[PDB]
Amino acid sequence: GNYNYLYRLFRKSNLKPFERDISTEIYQAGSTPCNGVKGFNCYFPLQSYG
Amino acid sequence: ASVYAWNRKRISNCVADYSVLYNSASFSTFKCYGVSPTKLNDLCFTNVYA
Repeated sequence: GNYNYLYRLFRKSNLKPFERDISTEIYQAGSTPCNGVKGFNCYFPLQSYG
Repeated sequence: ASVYAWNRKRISNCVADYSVLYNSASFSTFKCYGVSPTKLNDLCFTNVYA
């Protein structure tokens, strides 16, 4: 599996047309205070097709 | 049940508030495929299974 190719899994809002967004800050998916740490409802925002 | 004979619950005719599951941090995992867990509280379905 090739893990070099990436997609953003989730975002706080939709991209505008031709908007480019490279930021990798930890996504708060729920009530958890994520504080920049991986865990329950606290996710790295990119994913790979592998 | 034993995994060779897995046990299915029919869910029908009720409101599916998944938010208790979103906050159920005792889950050693809560993966989803095809759909994001946080989106589920916006949805509707004919039948649901567990």
